[PDB]
Amino acid sequence: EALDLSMKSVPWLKAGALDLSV
Amino acid sequence: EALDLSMKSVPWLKAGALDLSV
Amino acid sequence: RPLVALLDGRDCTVEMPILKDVATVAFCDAQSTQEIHEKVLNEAVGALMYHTITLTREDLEKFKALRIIVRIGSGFDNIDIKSAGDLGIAVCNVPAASVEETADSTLCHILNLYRRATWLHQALREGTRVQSVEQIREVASGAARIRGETLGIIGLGRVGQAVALRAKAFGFNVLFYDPYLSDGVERALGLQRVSTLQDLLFHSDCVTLHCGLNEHNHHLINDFTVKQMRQGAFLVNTARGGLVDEKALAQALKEGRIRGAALDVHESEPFSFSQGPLKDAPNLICTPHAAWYSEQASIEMREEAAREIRRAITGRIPDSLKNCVNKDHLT
Amino acid sequence: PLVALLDGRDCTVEMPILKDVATVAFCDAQSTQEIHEKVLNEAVGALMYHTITLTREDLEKFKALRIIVRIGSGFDNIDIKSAGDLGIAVCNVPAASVEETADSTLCHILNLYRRATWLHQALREGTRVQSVEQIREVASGAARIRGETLGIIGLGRVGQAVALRAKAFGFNVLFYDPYLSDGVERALGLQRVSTLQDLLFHSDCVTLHCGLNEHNHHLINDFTVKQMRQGAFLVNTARGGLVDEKALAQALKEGRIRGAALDVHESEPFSFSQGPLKDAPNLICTPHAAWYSEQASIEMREEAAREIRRAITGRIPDSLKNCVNKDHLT
Amino acid sequence: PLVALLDGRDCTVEMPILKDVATVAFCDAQSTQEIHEKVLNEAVGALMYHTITLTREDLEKFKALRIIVRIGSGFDNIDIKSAGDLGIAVCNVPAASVEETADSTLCHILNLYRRATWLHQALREGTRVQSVEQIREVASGAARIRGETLGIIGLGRVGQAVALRAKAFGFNVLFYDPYLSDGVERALGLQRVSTLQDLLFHSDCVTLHCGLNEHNHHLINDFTVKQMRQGAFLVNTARGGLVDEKALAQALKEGRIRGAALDVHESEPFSFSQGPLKDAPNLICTPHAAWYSEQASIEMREEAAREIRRAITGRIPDSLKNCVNKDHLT
Amino acid sequence: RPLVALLDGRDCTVEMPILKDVATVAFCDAQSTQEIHEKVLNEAVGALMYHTITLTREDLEKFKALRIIVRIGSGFDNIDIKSAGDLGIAVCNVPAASVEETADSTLCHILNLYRRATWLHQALREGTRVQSVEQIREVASGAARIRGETLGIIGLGRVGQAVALRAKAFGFNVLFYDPYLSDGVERALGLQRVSTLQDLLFHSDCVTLHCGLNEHNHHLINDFTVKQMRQGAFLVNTARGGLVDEKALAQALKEGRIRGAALDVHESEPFSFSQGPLKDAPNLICTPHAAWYSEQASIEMREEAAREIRRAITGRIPDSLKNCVNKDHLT
Ligand SMILES: NC(=O)c1ccc[n+]([C@@H]2O[C@H](COP(=O)([O-])OP(=O)(O)OC[C@H]3O[C@@H](n4cnc5c(N)ncnc54)[C@H](O)[C@@H]3O)[C@@H](O)[C@H]2O)c1
Ligand SMILES: NC(=O)c1ccc[n+]([C@@H]2O[C@H](COP(=O)([O-])OP(=O)(O)OC[C@H]3O[C@@H](n4cnc5c(N)ncnc54)[C@H](O)[C@@H]3O)[C@@H](O)[C@H]2O)c1
Ligand SMILES: NC(=O)c1ccc[n+]([C@@H]2O[C@H](COP(=O)([O-])OP(=O)(O)OC[C@H]3O[C@@H](n4cnc5c(N)ncnc54)[C@H](O)[C@@H]3O)[C@@H](O)[C@H]2O)c1
Ligand SMILES: NC(=O)c1ccc[n+]([C@@H]2O[C@H](COP(=O)([O-])OP(=O)(O)OC[C@H]3O[C@@H](n4cnc5c(N)ncnc54)[C@H](O)[C@@H]3O)[C@@H](O)[C@H]2O)c1
Repeated sequence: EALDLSMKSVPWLKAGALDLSV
Repeated sequence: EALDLSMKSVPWLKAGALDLSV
Repeated sequence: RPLVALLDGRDCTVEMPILKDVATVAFCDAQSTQEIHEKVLNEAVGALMYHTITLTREDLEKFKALRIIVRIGSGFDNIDIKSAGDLGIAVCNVPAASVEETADSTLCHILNLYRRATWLHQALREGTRVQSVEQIREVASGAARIRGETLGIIGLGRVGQAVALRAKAFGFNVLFYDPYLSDGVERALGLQRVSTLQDLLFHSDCVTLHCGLNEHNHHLINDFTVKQMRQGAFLVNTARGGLVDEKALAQALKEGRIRGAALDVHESEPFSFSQGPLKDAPNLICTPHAAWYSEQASIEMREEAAREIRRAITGRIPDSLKNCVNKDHLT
Repeated sequence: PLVALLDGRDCTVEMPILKDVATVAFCDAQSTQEIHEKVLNEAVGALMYHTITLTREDLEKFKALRIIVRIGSGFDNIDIKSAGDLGIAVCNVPAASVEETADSTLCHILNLYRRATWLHQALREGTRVQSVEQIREVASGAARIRGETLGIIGLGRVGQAVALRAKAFGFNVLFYDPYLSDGVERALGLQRVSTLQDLLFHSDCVTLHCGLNEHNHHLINDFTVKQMRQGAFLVNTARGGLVDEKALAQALKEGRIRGAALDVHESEPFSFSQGPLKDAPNLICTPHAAWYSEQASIEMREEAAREIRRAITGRIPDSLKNCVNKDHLT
Repeated sequence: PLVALLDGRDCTVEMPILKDVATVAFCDAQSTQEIHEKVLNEAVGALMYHTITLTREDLEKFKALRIIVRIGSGFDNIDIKSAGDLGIAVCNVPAASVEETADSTLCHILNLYRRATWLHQALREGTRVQSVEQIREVASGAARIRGETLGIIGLGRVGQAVALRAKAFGFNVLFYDPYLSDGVERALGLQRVSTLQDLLFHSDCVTLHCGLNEHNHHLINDFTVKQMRQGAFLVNTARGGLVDEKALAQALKEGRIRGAALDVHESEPFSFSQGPLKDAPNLICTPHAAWYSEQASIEMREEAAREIRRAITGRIPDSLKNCVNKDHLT
Repeated sequence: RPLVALLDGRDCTVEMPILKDVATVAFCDAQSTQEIHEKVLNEAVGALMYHTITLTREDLEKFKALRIIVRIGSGFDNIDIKSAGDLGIAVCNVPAASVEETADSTLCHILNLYRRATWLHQALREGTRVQSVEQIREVASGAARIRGETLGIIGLGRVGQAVALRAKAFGFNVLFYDPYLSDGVERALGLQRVSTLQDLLFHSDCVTLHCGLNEHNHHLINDFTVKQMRQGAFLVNTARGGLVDEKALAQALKEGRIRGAALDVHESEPFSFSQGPLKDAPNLICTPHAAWYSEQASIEMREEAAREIRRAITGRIPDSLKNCVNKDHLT
């Protein structure tokens, strides 16, 4: 439930499972 | 119940309580 | 309820159950001071940060409600301690949670240099084939006998003392240099103490760094000092990256004045073998700054940091704090 | 007389010693079928490493051999009993690399707990790690040494050296040895068990330090490998015939064994592209070099040369110091 | 200038050092009322042992004193705060007999478990033992060291030295210290408690190694002595004011404490025929000589003499190395 | 049921519950071979004995049904091993039940010689009063610093190895001499080995005896060898009384060539300060042969000896025996 204040939503971290959510 | 085969019943060992049995 | 932000991180599964009924938790997964959300800069009471982000005086002045900073770890050289005290901000850390993990990793690197094991394993994967005894003596050329050698330690702290005890079981002879300690510390542990850095380098066959990064020891192993070491010595660094000048170290490895070097921390991170002054240097072992990780150690340090925040919110500063490092500078 | 080095080419150390009492020669052979005919007829002594095996049929082909000296501590590649009947004495160098082998064993143990070889290998492949979450993933599996239990099979010269060094890190040490007397553990302050099964039940890391006799071939077989704990380690630096590699490979794939470090293998030389261990995760291998050192190499070669000289200029086996087939000798 | 030795007669070591910079003299005093009038008016520095105590009233009688050097490690007999206001610096020798005191502590511990002083004393009194049954009776009470728990109060220079030596015998070590930082026990691999009561509940032998400040006078009082285990030991080699001897005597008689070894007492010199411990079984006493050694005695006397010379030919307190009242100094 | 006799003893509270349904227990409490009852000499199958009685070949021939002798302890030098084998008698012992108790007692004696503690305690009881510092330096004159000294050990057995490990924690330098050991034993423990007895005495500051009393080392420390030691050395003996010539030792103490000596075993027992060659010799510490006693050790050795008898009666000799010392001589 941690608030996602990730303003600069970049993708320099591929750290885990592959997200295949639709 | 150890059998007392102390043939030479001498008294060169005073090792314990004082025996005051009558 | 107040707001608590994790400056550089995404996972908060451990801190959330603790700080759920006293504050609001958030994360920003930032890599620089310019990637912090505007809401954080205005409505943040406390913050948590790792070693991947650096804060200066200009960065601190942008906060309008910050009151406490907690560092998850033992080093705090990336935060301006004196400047934060003037502004009225307290700085805390976790002093000892990975003392034994770091000591074991230091011993692992020392043994790899003497009894070459990483290099032998690497050779087999490249396809090298050795059958005769003469081939064995050539691929593993350079191994030495540990007993009778001298080990030099710079900085006898928590980690430094742990390394010294383990090194005596292998037959090492231990010296150390520390100018901020009292008298008779070596008597208790049965060690030998020198008074100058130059004297330590003259009589050492292996040098390990365990000091802190203050403003009086930047580039401690510089070009001038690297020429005072013995012919064919080793070097292990697991404390900080700013203590060693990598440009001068590379030249020593090529000429052969230093037999090998094992490094865990570097000046520029992340580290890559294809970039930097150490692009092509023989006899080098590097690790990605992971001399502290453990399954038990990771959980212990995260829980302790979370509970430090809760005491500050529901108490008084700095009376309720246990590990405060800027108490003198705080006003 | 003539003295021959069966498997070797370099004789720079033995030559200055055996120059005024015998004639030195080398064969550089890899099998018993590559020995020159002159050696089989006019040889008094021989020197050999671990790369060649001699059987009873091979021994009968010699017509003047009187003594064999093994440069090292192991003699399982020579038929001891058969050589005694024919009237041949066998010698070895008992302790010249005790401390070198003990240090190498500790290096392998630390690599399994504090993953260091695997982390260094990942960087050379081009892996890049920047965030803390990436660090926790690449180095996933590291554990805390203090509080663990270490099991040792065979408390010999090397076994005792390993036990002393392991206590400084916080290990709990057990050992199993059926040929020792009573009270040896009292002096060193260790704990002793009576059965092999009991040792495997209560151990988190198993190290082999025994000898390869005829009663312990394939000691770690398929049946015994299922009695170990869930997620244990295994270190082998004694001999290759003590472990069944076919059963070990299956355990690594299924995950019952977290990792294994090996220095000796059943078939040598070792290659990652051949054998039952062609594709097995969490494996560390070295090319049988847990004994080499600059000082150790010179010491063992000089001692072996002086053993030959005493036999030639003395009497057998009265003048020999380290004889292993004295009982069988007639 | 004039330098005076308050309690002493021998100055063969200090004289060759302080001969071309000052004038040396001695008083051989046993109390503050036996100091010569010339000293009280024309003294710049002073040297003193532990046999004389100075209070604020005594300090005010000096008219030219500037520095006091204590030959030893303890300074509880000098009013530190009062001397700072008057402008007097106090120095000491921090570590010159760390290892001598640690060895003496271990000697007392072994005498309590493996009864050796008491057995030697019995033979001199004329006791004769011939049979095995007599041996078991005279030496009744000896125990096995391995598996026991050792409790230490105060982990300083001496405390750390004792802990390392005690682990070689199989002891289990705990300690209690409220003025230390976090993680000190991690480096040495020890165990730490947080309260004094918890230490006494789980200890079989208690040793005192703390300092005598104003918050720990009579630390082992009547109330705390009842919280120890049934049949425990007690060793004291730090200071005499930490133990209430009146309460200790009753514990020995009733049998709640099996034995006690003491090196320092509340009232000195000590005599077996006087004091609350006049008739108490299982007692070992020494005349406050746990620091003496041939090398240690010379080392501490030379260091103290050189501290005086630096103060005279320098500035206070910039030139001093071991100053204990720097904060209070004005 | 057969008869089992305790030759020298009166208490049988531990052995009785074990050997009650397989044999008959009896005791003699004898002090010499001439005080053994006639019934024992004719109808005894096994026997138990301590170190206080000696058996020779003539004594053994008087037994008519003896089959096994069990010695409660580790030493068996008071029994003629070879002669008993010819007659068809097996000898057993308890190898290791008091290894650690004896090692701790040896260290206690060593510390008393360096840090004088028994002598200081003895002086106070005599009425000596010391007040000034000068008096303290005089009563305790002779104490030395342990670190840097050399310790010599004769015989590296079970007890010898235990002493060596404990002595290294105090800073000692350890040497040993043993002619019946193999090669490389010192490599495992990291010690130093000499080849001759004379070389050990030349470079030692403290000598301890831990060997066995065979027929080739009677009076090992004789008059000739005692003059090869250093000026002002110590001597500790806790193995056997026949290894030291007390007549020559007394002269050395008086002249001052030996600073002190601690003894636990003597040639003639029981020991008395008013009789013998050591009637008036300075710097002497003696104990009444009690370096093995402990509450746990006493029970352990008595139970093990009783169970050895039961296996022999209900089994076969010497196949069922675990600790047999005359197996080669047995016919
Ligand atoms: N994974 C990792 O790489 C990792 C993990 C933990 C700690 N560390 C680093 O280890 C270092 C030591 O940690 P610690 O817990 O032992 O620290 P500590 O603060 O307990 O002790 C540091 C010691 O360094 C000494 N010192 C300071 N400046 C010195 C100088 N110029 N020369 C010599 N000695 C000097 C201090 O007096 C002190 O004795 C720190 O830099 C810390 O950040 C690295
Ligand atoms: N570079 C190398 O790989 C290298 C170098 C040296 C020695 N080694 C090998 O190390 C091994 C041990 O050498 P060491 O000097 O310690 O030997 P050692 O002969 O001194 O001791 C061997 C021990 O193994 C015990 N043992 C025998 N069979 C056993 C069994 N079935 N179960 C348990 N214990 C058993 C023996 O009783 C003895 O205690 C040997 O096999 C040797 O060849 C390897
Ligand atoms: N011959 C002798 O009898 C002799 C010789 C030397 C020293 N000493 C005495 O030994 C004692 C220790 O000396 P050191 O060099 O180890 O001292 P130190 O100052 O180096 O260390 C003293 C330790 O005591 C701790 N401590 C203080 N108050 C405490 C309390 N109430 N509870 C628990 N711990 C407490 C401190 O925090 C510190 O860790 C001193 O009292 C000294 O005078 C006696
Ligand atoms: N309370 C006591 O006084 C007490 C208690 C137990 C044992 N002991 C005595 O301790 C001694 C040692 O016991 P252990 O268990 O260590 O014995 P052990 O049999 O295990 O070892 C004895 C060692 O002595 C060596 N040795 C033999 N002759 C020697 C010689 N001439 N020179 C040098 N070394 C020689 C042997 O080779 C062996 O290494 C024995 O004599 C035993 O009776 C005394």
